[PDB]
Amino acid sequence: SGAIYVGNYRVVNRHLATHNDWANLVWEDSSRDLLVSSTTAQGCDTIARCDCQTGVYYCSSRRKHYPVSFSKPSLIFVEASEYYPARYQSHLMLAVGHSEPGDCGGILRCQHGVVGIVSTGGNGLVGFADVRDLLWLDE
Ligand SMILES: COc1ccncc1CC(=O)N1C[C@@H](C(N)=O)C[C@@H]2CCCC[C@H]21
Ligand SMILES: [Zn+2]
Repeated sequence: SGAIYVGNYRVVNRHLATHNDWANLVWEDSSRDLLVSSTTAQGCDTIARCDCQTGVYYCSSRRKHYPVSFSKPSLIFVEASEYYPARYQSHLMLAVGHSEPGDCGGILRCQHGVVGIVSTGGNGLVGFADVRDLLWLDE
């Protein structure tokens, strides 16, 4: 679990969005596993606007932060699951690191701010849904 709170927006993994997120829907994209809902309170987070390929992410299954080198956002194949058919997930960044399904929502940060959230992984890999291209989150 986890979310980004920026301005009057809440960014979550689309597969973990609650009934309240869908009732306050701003935007969603199944191909990116992202959903953004509106909030009444002002958020605590800053979004990175950069091309960093290193950063640190929070891993709830280890209660620890880990440093990572990750690939640029791209289209990556993800197997079918209970929430999605087998498909290419877009705007995904991979790195070598530990992750389990419940780690989705952990934040990846660089020196500039929030880069994305954990969305996929397996076998010593961790994948992050990028949010740096969503310029409208800042306004
Ligand atoms: C952090 O996730 C890990 C990590 C390790 N092994 C597995 C996973 C879990 C994983 O990759 N997926 C794919 C995800 C997606 N973006 O399509 C969402 C799915 C929700 C239902 C369980 C399967 C999940
Ligand atoms: Zn950066």
